[PDB]
Amino acid sequence: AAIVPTRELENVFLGRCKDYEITRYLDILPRVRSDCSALWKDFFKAFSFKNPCDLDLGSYKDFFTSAQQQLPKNKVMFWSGVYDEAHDYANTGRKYITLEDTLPGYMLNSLVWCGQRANPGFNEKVCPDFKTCPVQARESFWGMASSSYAHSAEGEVTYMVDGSNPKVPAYRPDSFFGKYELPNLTNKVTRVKVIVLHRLGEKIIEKCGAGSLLDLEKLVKAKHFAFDCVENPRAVLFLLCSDNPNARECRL
Amino acid sequence: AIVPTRELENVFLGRCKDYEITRYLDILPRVRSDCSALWKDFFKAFSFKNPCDLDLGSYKDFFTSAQQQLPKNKVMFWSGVYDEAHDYANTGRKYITLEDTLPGYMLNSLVWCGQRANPGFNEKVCPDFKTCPVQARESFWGMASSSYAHSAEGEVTYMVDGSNPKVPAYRPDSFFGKYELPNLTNKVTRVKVIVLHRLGEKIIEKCGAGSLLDLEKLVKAKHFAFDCVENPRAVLFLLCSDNPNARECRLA
Ligand SMILES: Nc1c2nc(Br)n3c2nc[n+]1[C@@H]1O[C@H](COP(=O)(O)OP(=O)(O)OC[C@H]2O[C@@H]3[C@H](O)[C@@H]2O)[C@@H](O)[C@H]1O
Ligand SMILES: Nc1ncnc2c1nc(Br)n2[C@@H]1O[C@H](COP(=O)(O)OP(=O)(O)OC[C@H]2OC[C@H](O)[C@@H]2O)[C@@H](O)[C@H]1O
Repeated sequence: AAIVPTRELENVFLGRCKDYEITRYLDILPRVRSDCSALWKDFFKAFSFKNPCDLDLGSYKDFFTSAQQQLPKNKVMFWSGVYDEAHDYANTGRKYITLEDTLPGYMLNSLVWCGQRANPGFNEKVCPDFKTCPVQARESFWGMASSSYAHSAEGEVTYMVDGSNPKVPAYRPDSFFGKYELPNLTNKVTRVKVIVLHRLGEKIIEKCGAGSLLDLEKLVKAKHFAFDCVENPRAVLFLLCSDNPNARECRL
Repeated sequence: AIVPTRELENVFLGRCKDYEITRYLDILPRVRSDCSALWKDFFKAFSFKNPCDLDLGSYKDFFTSAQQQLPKNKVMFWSGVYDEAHDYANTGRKYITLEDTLPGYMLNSLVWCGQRANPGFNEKVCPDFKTCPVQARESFWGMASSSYAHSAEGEVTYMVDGSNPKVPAYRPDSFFGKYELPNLTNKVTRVKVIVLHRLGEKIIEKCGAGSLLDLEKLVKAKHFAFDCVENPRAVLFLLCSDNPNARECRLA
């Protein structure tokens, strides 16, 4: 009902950066060139000392240029509407990289903050519902983070979707994938591998080769990428079956 | 040779702060000591001592101060099976592990030791864990285990490797046998054993036989209820996700 910013933004941000730098993803992802306090300054100039709605997609540009890590070939995952499953399956960078394993992704994941014109330059009480803010403002941070990450992808990329939502198609132009990732994929990308997630016990809404997925197949091949698509592949199925052993789809 | 974690203080501080503000919020409670005080407690336990001058009480003030009350029926202990038990407990949402609690999360996989000379810790090198006496070598994780075991309430779970020919499911000298089981209080009402049979390996340890029967008697003598299961479905699926063609991952 009121939307409360994260406490001690700097401290938390600097805390994760430092943790990350020294101890996270060591063999999986490169360290980045800039120190944590340099990263803080690029992050903070993007919103401090302006209205909370006073942002666009240029705003965090310098932050993302500094934070961008080269990303391992064939490992990049995108996801829509399946945060829990896509992450369980990407298994913390072992099998796939998500945006949330990346430095910027990790530092800001789940955090809430916004600017205010008066000192200390950010609000510590309340943030607006970002439905009140123009889209470029609401989406300045994660939108650009998605774009920067997709622009760094190389080789085969993977896309996990929900193909069980009757209200939300598997693929949409209007998702973060559809707005910021698919169209920023460069000619170092060779293939989009789609994994459709049919939630256990639920009506199958979207199918490979049909509907929004066919719309995507087309978008993909039109970008010159190879394309494939699987519906609950054994590896993913088992993972769903772990949280719902009895589900008919998991029968021994 | 073994390399200490760099910037141990900032790494500790950074994790402590990230934890306090953002981690396990609806799952585990905050401690009242602030980060810096906890650092003071942690540092005093091993600083300005021989790297091997450590006993089961060196870190007592750290833990007292860092110990969190642990939610009923969620406590898991583990042996021989870090990845599976951790994947299974699923970041404190199915069960809690020590690694989810403040102290285990701040220190997981870090490497530090004291020296008598200024600045009181060693940044270059720490002794191989085997030159050092058991009580000093187990001085940090051993007391973490006792403290955490001491805090468990209701039904506790113990996940074990049933396929190690060299290492019993239960051993009077594991961390479980030495630090956890004996620190279980009257707050505890049951010990639930989960025996993990690795996919495509000889089944070695069985429920009601061998070390598991030894455990069963020790547990009952302590007036706790006892069950034990081998590869329950939820866990089996978890293993099959990682190796789906396994004979045992067979489906309809
Ligand atoms: N929390 C930890 C822990 N954290 C780390 Br980084 N280690 C740990 N070992 C035990 N425990 C606690 O003690 C119990 C398991 O101890 P066990 O005697 O069965 O030991 P094994 O499982 O065979 O090996 C664990 C290895 O990882 C390291 C150790 O250096 C060690 O080399 C758990 O319930 C847990 O709460
Ligand atoms: N732990 C968590 N931490 C943070 N957020 C969590 C969360 N858990 C959930 Br559950 N969400 C939210 O689920 C909402 C629905 O968005 P969506 O339809 O699933 O996917 P897209 O629009 O395609 O954006 C995704 C693409 O851009 C980023 C990444 O590269 C990915 O590929 C999101 O707004 C999340 O905030």
